[PDB]
Amino acid sequence: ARLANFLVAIKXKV
Amino acid sequence: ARLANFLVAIKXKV
Amino acid sequence: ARLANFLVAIKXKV
Amino acid sequence: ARLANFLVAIKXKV
Ligand SMILES: [Cl-]
Repeated sequence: ARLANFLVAIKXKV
Repeated sequence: ARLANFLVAIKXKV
Repeated sequence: ARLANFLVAIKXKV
Repeated sequence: ARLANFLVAIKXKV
C-alpha cells in the first residue's frame, strides 16, 4: 500500500 | 476514515 | 495531462 | 470548477 492525500475544499494509506 | 478511490491509467481507507 | 476521477462522499483533466 | 490535487508516488481542476 501507499500513502495518499486528496484535495477537492475537502482534503486524508491505500 | 472514509473510502478513497482514484483513477489517473493507474487506478486504490482515507 | 491525464483524465482523472476521484471518490472521497464527493466524486471529476489534470 | 474546484482545485483538485492528489498524491499517491504519483502526484495535478474538476
Ligand atoms: Cl490496471
